[PDB]
Amino acid sequence: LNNNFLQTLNQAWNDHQTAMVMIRDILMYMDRVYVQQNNVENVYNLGLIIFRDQVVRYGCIRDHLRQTLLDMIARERKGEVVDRGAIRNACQMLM
Amino acid sequence: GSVSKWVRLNVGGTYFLTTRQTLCRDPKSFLYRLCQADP
Amino acid sequence: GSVSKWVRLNVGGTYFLTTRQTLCRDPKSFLYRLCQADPDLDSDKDETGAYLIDRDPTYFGPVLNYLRHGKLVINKDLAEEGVLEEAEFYNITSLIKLVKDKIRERDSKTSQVPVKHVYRVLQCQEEELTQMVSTMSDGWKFEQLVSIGSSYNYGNEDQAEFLCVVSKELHNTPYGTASEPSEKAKILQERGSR
Amino acid sequence: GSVSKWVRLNVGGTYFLTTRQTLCRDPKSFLYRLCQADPDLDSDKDETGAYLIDRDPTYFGPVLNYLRHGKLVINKDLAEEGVLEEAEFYNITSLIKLVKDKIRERDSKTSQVPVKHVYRVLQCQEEELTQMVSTMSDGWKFEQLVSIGSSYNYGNEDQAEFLCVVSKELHNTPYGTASEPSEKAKILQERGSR
Repeated sequence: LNNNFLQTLNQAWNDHQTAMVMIRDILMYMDRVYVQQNNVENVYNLGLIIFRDQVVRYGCIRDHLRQTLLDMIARERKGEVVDRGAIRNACQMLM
Repeated sequence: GSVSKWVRLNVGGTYFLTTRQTLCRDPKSFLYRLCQADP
Repeated sequence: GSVSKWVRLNVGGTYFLTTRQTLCRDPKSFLYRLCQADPDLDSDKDETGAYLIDRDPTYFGPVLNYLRHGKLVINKDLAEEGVLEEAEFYNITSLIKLVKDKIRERDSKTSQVPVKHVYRVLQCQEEELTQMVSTMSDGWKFEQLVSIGSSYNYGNEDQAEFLCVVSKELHNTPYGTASEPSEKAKILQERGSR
Repeated sequence: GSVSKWVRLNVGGTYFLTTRQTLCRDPKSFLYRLCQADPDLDSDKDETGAYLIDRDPTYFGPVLNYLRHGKLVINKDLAEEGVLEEAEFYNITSLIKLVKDKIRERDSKTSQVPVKHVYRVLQCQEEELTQMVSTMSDGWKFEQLVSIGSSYNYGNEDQAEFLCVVSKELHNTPYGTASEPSEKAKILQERGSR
């Protein structure tokens, strides 16, 4: 958490996405017939929701991310050189 | 490895030397995964 | 070719290159043991390192298709009995039963009591006759037109003056019958029966 | 090979990789003398040791099934006449007899009277007509409807109004007629005649 927490979250998410694209590639059919006929979620949004509810919606990660992002954007407002790309990454994650 | 532009696929051991683009003609298929180079 | 994770099998003299688990799908089979390591085997092609397995490739085709995806397939040039006996040798009891049912369907559709054909009696008088005759639906075959004797409204006119019996052949075997348990349907059938 | 556990035959230029025992199934076959290594043999592929035989791979298949699993099954695209030709050429007398029997049944069906239609005369009044035509039994075909003149009420409004001739085919000719003796049935038939 002290060592560029946002970048660690970025790497963990990137691993999630690289694995998850493949996982969708394997289970195309269950997405196709079972999900349609049963009116349930597919694999991909399922994995995204589980990432939301098991990492983002977890107290320490949630509040540390929020406070770090608020402080970083305030510093960037003041004109201090901080990693804008990290802010972009976090914003799209939260998007 | 056969994929650079054109795939020399082995469908059941039968050689099919076809184009990756017409393979990608379909929006998404089981062959479509084989169009891109993956390990 | 080599025999490996992907196995090269010589059926009839022709090589099928398939996947180990595809044959390992179900134990009940000749090929289950062949997938396993066998010091019991002696008739294998050492010239190309492939298992020479006796059985025609044509009837082995539908068997391999089943064993890949759990359903048989019958070509219009391939014998249902041939794939049946292919199942017999290779011993997949579920596939044996399925191909037996396929032969049963083929025979029943051609049996002394067919499943096809269904008959209706439309009724029209002369004025509307050619109308419903011409507009009569596709796939249906006209069978007979009869007039009716009349002691009421002499001359060519009556409210039941013509009865047109039509029919069409059916393809009930793939679609399946509509006979299945439904109590309200039984009640309605009884009520309409009397 | 010249001598091996498995044999690489060459029918019409197409290699059949089978086992010695399949060919050695019976000793009245052309293939048995083909399998033996004896004088008067100069027609073979001398580049691999394959016996190059001038016979069609089409009709050799169903015959080879006879020596591979005891039964010959013809393809839907190969005439049973052709397999009879091949069996007679290979002098498989039992196979010749069986294919002759199959051809005899097939020709008894095809030449004339493939089936023997049975005919029934339903008697329906006009009111129920459509329904009992609609509910007319599966496997039966409507053939005719005829009204009847009556002094009860000519034409319409009759309780014997319509005579419906229906029919259905029967597979008893290709299988042969069946009958068994019984004196009680005969005397009852005599009672029914009077």
